[PDB]
Amino acid sequence: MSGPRPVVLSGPSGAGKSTLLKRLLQEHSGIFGFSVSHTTRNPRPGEENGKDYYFVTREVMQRDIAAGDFIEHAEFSGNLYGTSKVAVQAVQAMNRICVLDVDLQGVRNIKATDLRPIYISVQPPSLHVLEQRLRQRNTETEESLVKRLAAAQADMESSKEPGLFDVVIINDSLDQAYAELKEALSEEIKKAQ
Ligand SMILES: Nc1nc2c(ncn2[C@@H]2O[C@H](COP(=O)(O)O)[C@@H](O)[C@H]2O)c(=O)[nH]1
Ligand SMILES: [K+]
Repeated sequence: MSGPRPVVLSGPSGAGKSTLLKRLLQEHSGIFGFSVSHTTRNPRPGEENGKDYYFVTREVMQRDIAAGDFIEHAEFSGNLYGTSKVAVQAVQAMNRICVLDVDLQGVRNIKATDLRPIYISVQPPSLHVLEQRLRQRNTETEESLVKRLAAAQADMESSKEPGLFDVVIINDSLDQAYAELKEALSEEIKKAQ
């Protein structure tokens, strides 16, 4: 619909997509806006309601799902996540480029919509490096960690699927990965300016 072409980032959680989006929204806040997803998982230290996520209960999400409030939703490692219609509309109303981060299920969901995004996957240099990065903040139970590593492996395997992602970025250095994110969006950034 109306507004510039949206941007969908995916890849394993913890491998860089969220940090890179945060950096992009700091540097180019006049050009981009972030879609604030709903989730039923608990907040981590430093996360902010209405900025990182809308943190709601399952009961509340289910009411909103039943009302048709969501573009897409997914179950991931025991919790529910989703992109509300209003989250994307808020950015489009600002005439900004909407940026989203979602899992592989979300990528497939959005492929079936009319949003016509560019799709960028952000990969860790290895599963081993991802696991080390995750165990630093150590926000997950062991059961969740197991589900998350399984999902990360599936994600990496699918990143090379023909036609799925427009660009696949390997995040060995955040400065380098961030340059490559802007590279993929350079025409859109120039036009917005
Ligand atoms: N499909 C979908 N996935 C989401 C959404 N919001 C977050 N996720 C994904 O859920 C996974 C877990 O996120 P985390 O719990 O680590 O913040 C990540 O891949 C993240 O991008 C959403 O609105 N829809
Ligand atoms: K999100």
